[PDB]
Amino acid sequence: SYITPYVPMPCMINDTHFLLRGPFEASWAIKLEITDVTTLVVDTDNVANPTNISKCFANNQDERLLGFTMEWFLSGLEHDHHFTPQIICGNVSKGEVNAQVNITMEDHCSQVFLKMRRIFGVFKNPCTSHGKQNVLISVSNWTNQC
Ligand SMILES: *[C@@H]1O[C@H](CO)[C@@H](O)[C@H](O)[C@H]1NC(C)=O
Ligand SMILES: *[C@@H]1O[C@H](CO)[C@@H](O)[C@H](O)[C@H]1NC(C)=O
Ligand SMILES: *[C@@H]1O[C@H](CO)[C@@H](O)[C@H](O)[C@H]1NC(C)=O
Repeated sequence: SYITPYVPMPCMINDTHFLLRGPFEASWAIKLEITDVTTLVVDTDNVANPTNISKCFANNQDERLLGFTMEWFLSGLEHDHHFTPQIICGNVSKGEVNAQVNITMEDHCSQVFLKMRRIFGVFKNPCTSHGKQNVLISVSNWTNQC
């Protein structure tokens, strides 16, 4: 198989906060926050799916590298046709997160949890408890958190 060079540096803050530092020691990092807080609402222009979630990082600088990193992150989930979480892009210029990933479905939550447990290791399972669950994806600055 082919080996991608755009592998981030993972670092887990806590059971609900995770960072993927951009490859080659980038000055940025993808921030992943597991939270039941809904910040975004369906709009005619912001609906996305796993296949074009990269379009939630359009106005960002080094958008190519961001797309490569998100591609690495979603390997094994985007190819799955039974992994259909609602994804809402956000207006980063208005202070909103880059993407909101609806993981309310027990199976979608389970898939995301297992991918992140392969990446970061053991942490609290968010799908045990029911109710709304989201993964907020944003781009933050690297301040040597780890
Ligand atoms: C996890 O880390 C974030 C970021 O530092 C912090 O704001 C939050 O309070 C922490 N959450 C818990 C459950 O301690
Ligand atoms: C992603 O593709 C779907 C159709 O497959 C479309 O509805 C949506 O607008 C696309 N996402 C973006 C951000 O353009
Ligand atoms: C997430 O999905 C659930 C059911 O699939 C739905 O009730 C909820 O409204 C969705 N979130 C948003 C912001 O639409």
